[PDB]
Amino acid sequence: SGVEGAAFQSRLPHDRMTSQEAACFPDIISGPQQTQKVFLFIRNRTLQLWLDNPKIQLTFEATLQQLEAPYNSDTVLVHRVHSYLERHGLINFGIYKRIKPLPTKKTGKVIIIGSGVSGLAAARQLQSFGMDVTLLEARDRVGGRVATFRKGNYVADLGAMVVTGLGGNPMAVVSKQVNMELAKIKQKCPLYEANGQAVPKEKDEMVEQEFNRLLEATSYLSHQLDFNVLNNKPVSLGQALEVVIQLQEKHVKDEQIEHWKKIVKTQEELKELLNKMVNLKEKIKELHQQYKEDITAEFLVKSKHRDLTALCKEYDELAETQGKLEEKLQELEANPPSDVYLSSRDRQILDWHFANLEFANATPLSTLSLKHWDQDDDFEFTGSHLTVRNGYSCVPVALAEGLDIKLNTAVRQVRYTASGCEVIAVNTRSTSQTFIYKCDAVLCTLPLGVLKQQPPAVQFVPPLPEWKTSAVQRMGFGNLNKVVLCFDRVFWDPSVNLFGHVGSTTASRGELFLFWNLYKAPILLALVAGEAAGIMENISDDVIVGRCLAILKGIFGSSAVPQPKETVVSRWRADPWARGSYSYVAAGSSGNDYDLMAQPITPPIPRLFFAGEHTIRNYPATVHGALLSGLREAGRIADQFLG
Ligand SMILES: Cc1cc2c(cc1C)N(C(=O)CCc1ccccc1)c1c([nH]c(=O)[nH]c1=O)N2C[C@H](O)[C@H](O)[C@H](O)COP(=O)(O)OP(=O)(O)OC[C@H]1O[C@@H](n2cnc3c(N)ncnc32)[C@H](O)[C@@H]1O
Repeated sequence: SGVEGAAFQSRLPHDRMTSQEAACFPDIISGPQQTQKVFLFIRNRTLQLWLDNPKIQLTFEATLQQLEAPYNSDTVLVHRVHSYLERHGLINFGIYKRIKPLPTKKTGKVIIIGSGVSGLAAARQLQSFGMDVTLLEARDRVGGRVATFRKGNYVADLGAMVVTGLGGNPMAVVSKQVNMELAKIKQKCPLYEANGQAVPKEKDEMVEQEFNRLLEATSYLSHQLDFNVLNNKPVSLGQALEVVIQLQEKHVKDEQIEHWKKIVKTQEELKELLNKMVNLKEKIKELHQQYKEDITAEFLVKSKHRDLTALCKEYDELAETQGKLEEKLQELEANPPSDVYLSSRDRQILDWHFANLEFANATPLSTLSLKHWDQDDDFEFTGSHLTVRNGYSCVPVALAEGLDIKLNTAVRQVRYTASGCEVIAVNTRSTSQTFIYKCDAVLCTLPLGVLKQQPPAVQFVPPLPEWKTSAVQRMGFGNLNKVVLCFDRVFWDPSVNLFGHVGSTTASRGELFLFWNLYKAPILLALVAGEAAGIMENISDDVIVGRCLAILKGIFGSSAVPQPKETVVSRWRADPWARGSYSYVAAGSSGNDYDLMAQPITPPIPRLFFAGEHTIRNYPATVHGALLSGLREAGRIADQFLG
């Protein structure tokens, strides 16, 4: 399944047209189904050609010469399919050699705000489509939230660092195009408690199994018993979790109660049984006395005998039904149900898994929408997640080649009228001087964190619509930070990619909870997640580094941990050009706000467009999602301005 593999790798069903294709090829969708079969094959075959060699441009001509008969005969259809794929960035995207050099005459002028992956991806597209495009970047570097520290042989990422599984991922293509070195993340992640001692394989697996059950339970509560609203306020994932933990504690307590009752019932039956046995002894003594007096005794002894014995066929008979209790009893007081749901240490290890989830969503669990936090799960790529061994910055740096990028240029105002656009920016090195860039269309790739900023960092004239600003306000924008520790010696386990540090309280579970071993040089990355991420931004590098060394010394022993030669600490929330790490579906929002974010603002025809990780519903908060959003908008614009 080569052509089949291609559809897959492009995130398309290999045997049916998508709604997009139906819209663009209405004559094929509503027409002979035999012609649809041909369409799909032409489409899957062109994707294959491009994906097999993403380093070179795939022209309309070269596609025609490589299709086999009878397909290479339908010149018009092939062209219609090739243009559609190219326009929408499914082929000829990223960085590749042009065999058809760009035309000197550039049609339409577009200003892209932001030189991060979404902006660079869109930039290159628009440029290859023959448009005039300039990017205005506030930082003194490209990449935005993809940031790599490089000094000597030290390489460490302060922004994105993980690639999520190649099958279906457009980064698979970019990876080959920029020669980026990827390494699969080894699953083994040892956990150490606050005292520095490892958590036993047993408990590790047990708590992780509870973590999974607890989550599955919230999913059931949400998508089945529709428990998504309480007191008119939407329910958060954190909220649902604590409720499910409570029910578990209640159940444990209930089985504890029932058991104690079995003990007490058995204990009463015994006490009562002992008491009548004592009375039967007192009844037997009444006989092993009296019994012995006269001459009729040959009948009086027989009598007192078959009498005194019958009271033993009674007594030791009770000692029997007595042994069946002491047995039942000792068996119960030896097999008690669980005393608690989670011990105090167990709850700490569980909190580690929760911090892990707060890392992934870049936000405290109490802020996540119980119903839509994992709204995009259905679009995951297949395969192992990888790590970028040579620094993820190699991507935006390569995507920047040949583009007109203006660094240290912070946009402060965006005016869009029914007949053109003006973007006002200021040099960040001399806020004295401003710049005024005229253009036909503005592509805003500003982070949702900047768009939420109050007072506003950039102004919109006219102001953006209420349906757009309301969406910006509902959506969540998280935070996540890393501490890069650069040493001259490796004192950790070189075979382990990651290891965890379990925190002492629920509140600080996200403080330096996960360490990463990813690079050539002796470097360790420590994560700060959930509630701890924003707070820690207020502590200086030195103090924060200190706390890392302490954790580290508690695990490998002091004297094993030397002082770092170099350290880098991110503070994404404080970063004016970001205002956080990435979006998350907040409670009260949903995947529809990601769609609304993508909507262009048009006063008589579309003028203001949007891209960036917060504008792609099926791939939010990711580097690839940022890439696709870029390709998406370059398409939407070329359609408006070039047709
Ligand atoms: C900050 C951050 C972000 C991410 C991560 C860690 C951290 C600490 N990574 C993760 O830890 C994992 C995430 C993850 C998520 C999902 C699955 C698996 C993992 C991570 C991860 N994503 C991913 O796929 N794998 C990852 O490994 N993210 C998120 C991505 O970094 C992010 O979604 C993506 O880079 C966003 O790109 P955009 O183009 O949408 O935004 P940005 O790069 O910020 O571009 C905006 C530009 O605008 C510029 N700018 C601003 N204000 C102005 C102005 N006024 N004028 C002119 N220019 C301006 C600003 O400086 C930027 O250059």
